[PDB]
Amino acid sequence: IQPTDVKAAAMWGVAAATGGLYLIQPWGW
Amino acid sequence: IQPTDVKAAAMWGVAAATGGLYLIQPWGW
Amino acid sequence: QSFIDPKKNWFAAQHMKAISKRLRRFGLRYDDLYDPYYDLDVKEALNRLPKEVVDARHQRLKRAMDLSMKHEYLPEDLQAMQTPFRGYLQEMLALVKREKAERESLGGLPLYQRTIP
Amino acid sequence: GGIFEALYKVLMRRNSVYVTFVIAGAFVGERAVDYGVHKLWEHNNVGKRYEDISVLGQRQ
Amino acid sequence: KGFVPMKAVTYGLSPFQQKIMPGLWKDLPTKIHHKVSENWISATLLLGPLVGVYSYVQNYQEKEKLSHRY
Amino acid sequence: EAEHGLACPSYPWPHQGILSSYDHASIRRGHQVYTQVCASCHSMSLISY
Amino acid sequence: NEAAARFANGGAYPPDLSLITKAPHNGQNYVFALLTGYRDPPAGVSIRE
Amino acid sequence: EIPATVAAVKNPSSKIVYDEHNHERYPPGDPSKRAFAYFVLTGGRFVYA
Amino acid sequence: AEPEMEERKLMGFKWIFVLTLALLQAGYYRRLRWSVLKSRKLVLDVVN
Amino acid sequence: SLVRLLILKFVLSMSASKDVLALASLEVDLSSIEPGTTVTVKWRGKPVFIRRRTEDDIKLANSVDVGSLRDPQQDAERVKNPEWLIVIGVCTHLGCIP
Amino acid sequence: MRNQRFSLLKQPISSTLNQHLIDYPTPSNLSYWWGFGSLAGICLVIQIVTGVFLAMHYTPHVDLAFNSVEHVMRDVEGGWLLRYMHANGASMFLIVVHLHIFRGLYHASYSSPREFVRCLGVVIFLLMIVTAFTGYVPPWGQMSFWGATVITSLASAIPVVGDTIVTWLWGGFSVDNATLNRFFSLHHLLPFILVGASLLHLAALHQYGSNNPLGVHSEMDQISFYPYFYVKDLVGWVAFAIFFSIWIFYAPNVLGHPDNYIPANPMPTPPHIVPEWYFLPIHAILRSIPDKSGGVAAIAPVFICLLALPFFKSMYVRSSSFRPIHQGIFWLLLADRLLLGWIGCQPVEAPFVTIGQIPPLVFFLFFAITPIPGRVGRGIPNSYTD
Amino acid sequence: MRNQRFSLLKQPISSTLNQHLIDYPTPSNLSYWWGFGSLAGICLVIQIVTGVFLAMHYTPHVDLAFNSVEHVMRDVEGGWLLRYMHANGASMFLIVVHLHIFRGLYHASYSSPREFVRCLGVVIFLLMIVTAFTGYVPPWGQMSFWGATVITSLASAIPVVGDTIVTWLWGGFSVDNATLNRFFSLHHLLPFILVGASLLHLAALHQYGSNNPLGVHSEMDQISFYPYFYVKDLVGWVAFAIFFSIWIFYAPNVLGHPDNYIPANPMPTPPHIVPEWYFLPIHAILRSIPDKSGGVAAIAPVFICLLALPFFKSMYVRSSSFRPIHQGIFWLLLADRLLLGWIGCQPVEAPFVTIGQIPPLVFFLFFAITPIPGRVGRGIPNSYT
Ligand code: HEM
Ligand code: HEM
Ligand code: HEM
Ligand code: HEM
Ligand SMILES: COC(=O)N(OC)c1ccccc1COc1ccn(-c2ccc(Cl)cc2)n1
Ligand SMILES: COC(=O)N(OC)c1ccccc1COc1ccn(-c2ccc(Cl)cc2)n1
Ligand code: FES
Repeated sequence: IQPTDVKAAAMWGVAAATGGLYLIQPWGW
Repeated sequence: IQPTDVKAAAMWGVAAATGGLYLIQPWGW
Repeated sequence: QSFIDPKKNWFAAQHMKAISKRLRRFGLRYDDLYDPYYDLDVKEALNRLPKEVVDARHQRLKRAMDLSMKHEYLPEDLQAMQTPFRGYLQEMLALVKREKAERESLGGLPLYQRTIP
Repeated sequence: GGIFEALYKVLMRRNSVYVTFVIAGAFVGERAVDYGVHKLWEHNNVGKRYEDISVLGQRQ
Repeated sequence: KGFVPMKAVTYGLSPFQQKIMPGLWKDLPTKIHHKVSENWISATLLLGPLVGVYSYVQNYQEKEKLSHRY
Repeated sequence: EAEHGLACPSYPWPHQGILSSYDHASIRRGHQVYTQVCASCHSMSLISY
Repeated sequence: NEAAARFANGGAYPPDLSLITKAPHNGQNYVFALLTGYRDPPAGVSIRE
Repeated sequence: EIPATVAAVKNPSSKIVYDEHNHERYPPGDPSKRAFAYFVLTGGRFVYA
Repeated sequence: AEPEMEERKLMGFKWIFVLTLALLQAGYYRRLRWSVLKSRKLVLDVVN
Repeated sequence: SLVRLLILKFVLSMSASKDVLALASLEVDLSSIEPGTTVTVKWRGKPVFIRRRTEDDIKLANSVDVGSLRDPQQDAERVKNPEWLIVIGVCTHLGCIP
Repeated sequence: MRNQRFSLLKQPISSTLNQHLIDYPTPSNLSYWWGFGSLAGICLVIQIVTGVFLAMHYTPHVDLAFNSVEHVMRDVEGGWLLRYMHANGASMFLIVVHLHIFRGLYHASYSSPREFVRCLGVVIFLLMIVTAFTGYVPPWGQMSFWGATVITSLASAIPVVGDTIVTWLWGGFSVDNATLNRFFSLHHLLPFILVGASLLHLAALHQYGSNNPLGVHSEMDQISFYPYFYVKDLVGWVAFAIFFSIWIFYAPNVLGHPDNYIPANPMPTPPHIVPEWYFLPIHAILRSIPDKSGGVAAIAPVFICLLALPFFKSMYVRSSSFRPIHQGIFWLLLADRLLLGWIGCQPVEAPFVTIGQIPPLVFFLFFAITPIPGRVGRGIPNSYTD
Repeated sequence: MRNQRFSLLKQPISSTLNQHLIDYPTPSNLSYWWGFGSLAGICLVIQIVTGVFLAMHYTPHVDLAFNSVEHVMRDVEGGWLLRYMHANGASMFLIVVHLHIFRGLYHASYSSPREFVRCLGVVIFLLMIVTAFTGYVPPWGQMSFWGATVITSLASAIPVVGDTIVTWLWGGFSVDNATLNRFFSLHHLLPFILVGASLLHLAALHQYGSNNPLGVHSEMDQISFYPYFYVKDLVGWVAFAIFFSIWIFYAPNVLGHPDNYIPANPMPTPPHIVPEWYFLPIHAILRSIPDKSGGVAAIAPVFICLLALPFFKSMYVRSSSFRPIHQGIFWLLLADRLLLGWIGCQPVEAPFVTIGQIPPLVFFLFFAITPIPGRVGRGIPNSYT
């Protein structure tokens, strides 16, 4: 409801990591 | 009409004698 | 608590007469400093008050904005007739806030919202 | 006090003459002040100019 | 947005009926005493910690200079 | 105490003042001290003739 | 060049003097007091050759 | 007790008192200082030109 | 180092003097436009 | 993909040029000085520091606490000579020559 | 609309100028502390006009940059006036904005409904710092080289992508001609972003109007901007131009360093590296931490506790005239930002290591002891009541 | 206002973007000729972004300028893409604006109530010409020197002041390092004036809205900008980026001159001095007058008869769809501006001296035979009835 709001909302945190290394490959860190 | 004519003329003789007042500069007078 | 009551503490009975001195010279009350633009709940407490009580507030505020443009104070005849700390607003504002804490624990949309600037 | 009505008597009931007086009065005033700075300067410094060099013409 | 309904009476004079300049040098002894007997705890809080720190540094540097001399 | 030097005093130069000028006969003499004592090991390179 | 200038002077470089009164602090009283300031060292200081 | 703003619309008195803490008034029966006020504002409009 | 010092001290005396005349005009112009407000009388009805 | 190509092409042109990278490794020489003094010589765009420290410097130098170091390592490995020390003259802190 | 025309200022071609610059309603008791905002928009126009004419004679190359600035001072007609107006004019732009900010802290101008006006001005203060720093490198003297080395190498303490940050900012392995050429291109660009962020910062104030010295609701006594606050802003633009002319004609080098008249040499270091006077408080906080990665992490909480002032709430009194305790804390913070500026031009030694660690702590105790009067203060009308 | 909030796009922080870029009412029959105006605002942003990165590697000095442009092409990562996007991108910015202007002449978009929209765009066309000319000098080749000599000396035919104008523009007695340094400073400045004059040109159109292909009052059938004219403007930004990519990757030097690859030598003259293709029509009018002071005085009546089109009145029909005679004059003017561009790259000889004197006359007979249909045409409803 409100759990499914965040249980969705933290995988856009991760859709954004599939995206955050998609072009830059930030390497050393 | 006829006032705005002459009243166009009085400050039309200002430019003439206001740009005749910033470049060539007889300055004693 | 125990550090703000002026009839027990000594340094709260000198903070009290410092604001009382500074309010009398403009002829203001302490509740005139509450802005309906700062807190949207103060806007609602003033719509539930009688018209004659809100009109005296608008006239004390105009007399004081006139004294500070001219860089002067009230004359000392009128300064002995002033009552700061005589309130008109605190009880109606506590009632509006108590009704809002009940509409949130029980579900229900807010009655007025702030515009996003 | 009679010069104060008489100076407004003649010139500015008009708005192009007025712009003559502020432009042409900007000149007599700029030359009245450039003249006084240029004479207080050469009175504080006597014997220190370039034409006061005793050996000017003769280097050889 | 900008309306407060009001009730008042105002009177006003013309600019060319008053004295514009002489109200500056009017009671300057009285004007000075009002500003400095009301703003003397706001200058004891601005210059106080600066005069006292400059005194500490000049005393510290005058005792490690006389301890290095032979 | 000898790490930044000794402090120099203040001399009343003839060009110090709000309406004071250069002494042009002393500029004339100082170019002659430069060109005979100083120019053998120092350059100026910004000043023309 | 700068390399031939240090070689004729013991490694040290004599600077450019066209802005030397602006380049140190108190630059007019410093150049006067330096040129007329060569003294004898105090007791305990030794100088290189 | 009548309101002060009500007792002022009902009594048009011809003896008006202004606020005289910053400006004093020229007593009634004096000419207007309009020509003096123009000539002070000209000698600054000389300067901005 | 400073070959401009005489052209500079003579231009700065001309314009600090001329600008302290425009400061006397602008303080008269300010106190003339503000005198109707600074001397007005106002009656209001409120007491305390 | 079009936003991917453009942003990388604008940001990679600021990195380092092919002529800057061609001047990044070479071989240069020094001269002699006496034990305990200082003279530097240039390599690419920065100096090469210098020490041949004396016999009084064999003390107050290496036998100080190893556990009080910001990074603990023996003096014997930074030196390659028992009395010389000459290594690239830029401080690891902020790029300043001290 | 109406059926035929009237005053020409109420026409669509001049409505945005009429209702925002002529007829705009203003509180009638505004003092001269409300004058430093138009004074800062004049200082920005002076820097743009003077710099556009300076860039017609400047060469961004390491072999030619120092000699292009002496060519302006010596061979260009009036060129010494063009440089001294621009070097000293960046000090006037920072004096005026520093007195602007301390007005807003005394009268609590960040409060509701004016949070977006405060946060758009913290962005403006960040664009001013980057522009003045990046422009101090083009003269290419000994302080334009050893100041760009001390600051750009401070990003080498960031975790493990930070060694790739500094060699991408530099364009190489050191500060050199790749760095001087890109610092010039960014310096023509950033003043024009600063212009668009100042017009945006003024549209946010014309949604609610201005605050006043009493702190109250003011819609019952308001006058128009023209002529009343135009003629008292004009007294401020003439008193400013006198003060600015004693820095161009009679003391043009007092506010600088002599070391920027030596051409840049990367082999020796100057004895003392000191910035301009307006960077001295953040330079003393940055050198107060004995760890370097904790020094960059003490500059970012300066701009975080500034951006998070207007979001604490419970404070119905705004002005410090009626608040006697927070008024004494204002004069005790101003004595600390002037003591942090003194420390930032001293050697890093005793005793300036202890006197430079306590004022960074006192500077951060101002933003934590504001909200506690937001709790103890709201129980005043229930105790002092008569 | 309302008592509580609703859609966040109707909040004050995003009202100016909502009512002018999303909910703005648009005529429903606009064709693809109404798409070249947002395409020209993308071409201006490409020139600003590409030029800011080009200026991090360029040196404005006569001993160093030609070799800084070859250093970008050879040693900077992707630097050949940064130059070819900027040199060919100035040709795309002029193709798009030329098709924009000929839309407004066909459908008579300068007419009432839209006179200030036309006159703000004649100022934009003047700032574009000065910016492209002043920027063609920084590479400092043989055509960057002998084109700045032919144009700046053309002000030496203005009466008594004249020869004081050219030596103040030059900074000396010829084109040299004082001229290359001040042409660089003005070239960073003038694109940012061009930005502020384009936002002002759009506030004048959002006071009355847009014209339509029929020319009529259109307030009874109007839809919103999003999504309808956003998704058909997006078809135009992708068809443009294909056409722009056949000029960067497969033909990057077709639209230039080879003589700008020789470094600048003031002792010899090139055999033929020809400008870029988008300056060729005004270059043929300027060389058509056999007097030089009458050549500068034929360029200023090009920008006077442009600025004085929307002030002739009596024309109630706008669109050329319903006007069969003025429609045939439109296609006969377009054939003349393409014939004046051909003449401007030919030698000054026979027969191109007669064929280059008649099309400057036919070009000026378009702006005098417009208002005569503004008189003969308004007696049509009393005859054909
Ligand atoms: C380029 C720099 C700036 C410009 C041009 C500018 C401009 C202005 C102007 C013209 C005003 C009008 C009212 C007044 O003068 O008081 C104003 C108000 C204001 N400014 Fe700025 N400002 C700048 C920087 C800043 C900064 C750095 C801050 C804060 C961190 C700030 C915060 C404010 C606030 C809070 C107000 C409203 C205060 C009130 O109305 O009482 N501004 N600004
Ligand atoms: C379009 C805007 C600007 C341009 C084109 C410009 C141009 C220049 C140029 C060419 C120089 C080098 C010449 C010299 O050393 O005097 C310079 C230096 C400098 N600029 Fe700017 N400038 C602009 C705006 C600004 C602004 C807005 C600021 C400050 C907020 C600023 C701060 C500085 C400073 C501090 C220097 C150092 C001058 C010195 O100390 O010698 N500039 N600028
Ligand atoms: C802030 C904006 C701009 C900057 C900083 C800038 C910068 C530059 C620079 C550094 C060059 C020389 C490098 C080279 O030759 O490729 C150049 C050339 C040029 N610029 Fe720009 N530019 C800007 C905007 C524009 C605009 C808006 C236009 C056209 C309307 C334009 C037209 C040109 C042209 C035609 C060249 C000649 C390139 C060639 O033919 O080789 N520039 N620009
Ligand atoms: C930097 C260059 C320009 C930009 C960014 C620009 C932008 C725009 C935009 C976005 C529109 C609305 C969309 C459209 O109708 O296609 C428009 C319309 C218009 N523009 Fe431009 N324009 C530019 C140059 C010009 C020029 C050079 C002229 C004329 C000499 C002009 C005159 C017009 C006219 C008459 C309209 C009328 C709209 C209609 O007919 O419905 N513009 N402009
Ligand atoms: C006018 O510039 C100088 O005075 N510069 O720069 C050559 C100088 C000269 C010598 C020493 C130090 C500096 C710089 O001092 C500081 C102190 C803090 N910042 C800073 C800069 C940018 C950012 Cl984002 C954040 C913080 N800079
Ligand atoms: C991209 O630039 C070139 O192609 N340039 O310039 C180096 C060039 C090269 C060779 C020959 C001629 C030119 C210039 O051709 C023209 C023709 C008319 N104008 C013009 C320019 C400015 C103004 Cl205000 C008014 C008219 N310019
Ligand atoms: S090396 Fe010690 S600070 Fe840079």
